[PDB]
Amino acid sequence: DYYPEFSWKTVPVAFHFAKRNGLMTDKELDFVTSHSNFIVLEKGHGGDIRTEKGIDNEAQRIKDINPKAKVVFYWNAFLDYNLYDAHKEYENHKEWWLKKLDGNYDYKSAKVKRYDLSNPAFRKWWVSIAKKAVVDGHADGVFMDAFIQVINKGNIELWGQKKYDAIQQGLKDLIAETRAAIGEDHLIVYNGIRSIPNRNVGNDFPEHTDAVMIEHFANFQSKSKESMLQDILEMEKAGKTGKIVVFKAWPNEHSWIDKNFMAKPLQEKRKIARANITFPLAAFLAGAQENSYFIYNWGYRMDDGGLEWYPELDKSLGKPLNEMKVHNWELTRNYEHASVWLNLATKEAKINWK
Repeated sequence: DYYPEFSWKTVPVAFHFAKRNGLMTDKELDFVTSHSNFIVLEKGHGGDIRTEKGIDNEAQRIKDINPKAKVVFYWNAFLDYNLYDAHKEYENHKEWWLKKLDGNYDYKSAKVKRYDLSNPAFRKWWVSIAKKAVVDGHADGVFMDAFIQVINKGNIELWGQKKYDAIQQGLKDLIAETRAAIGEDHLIVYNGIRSIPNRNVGNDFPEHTDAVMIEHFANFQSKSKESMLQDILEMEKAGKTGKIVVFKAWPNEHSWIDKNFMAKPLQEKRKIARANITFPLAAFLAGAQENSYFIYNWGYRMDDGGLEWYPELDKSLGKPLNEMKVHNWELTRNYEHASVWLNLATKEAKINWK
């Protein structure tokens, strides 16, 4: 089967995390495989064996428990992280490194270079890494991250228009070349839906991709009611084209960068998360389509609330009965066993479980 087995029986959920200190325990695998068929493993998963072996070994372990699970290999399309065996290879190929207008190498940060996507020799190497993980490995697909950072028009000042345009085209080529490499049986997830006032990014790379991520629902620069509505409409729109949608939600704008939140004891972080799931969950359910997935936590480490559970995610949901309705800032949706209502302007919400 191509897509992960989807069901409306309960709220469809996915996982997106990395266990940075090692591979998952039998118990952690039981929890994850018992709750979802769709797992994206992040950079750094598996500990000091580095990401390729970490994700490959975890893919085996996941599908040993649940042969229907789809395990996706994270591979940033723009940033060179020292978390992969591949990093050592990239360091050995200065000839590819992205240079800025001023002749200096383009760094996002001191330890994270940015790729020159307009260099086909680099792209061939980049694809080979994803190809090895997916075709000659246990991953079922690749998660291509950082599209939003590639298209950022601030890059024009650093690269010039000509190089910027070539890099935007190089991104599309990277996707096409990735699809040609992994074939038609494997998945490509990409991170691109981002609703920011006057700078919205939608499902703008649909041709060769299967899943689109909504990373910042009701958080970061996407907190306005305009951006929240756009995010929900983009999930509905993308799901209607047949895409998988990953709806990444957050507990009342708290995250791993919110140190006031991260400083609280776990029992308190868990009381906050439990108390604030209704609004993002109702938003998800308002526009959710087939193959839409809900992720609710405060980070991308496994321990960032990734393995927390909530009673709302055990309740019977059933198939949608109508399309999402929009009455100004109020959104509603009906399911066989649930009626959804929320107000984007007041951030209040109500799920009536039947």
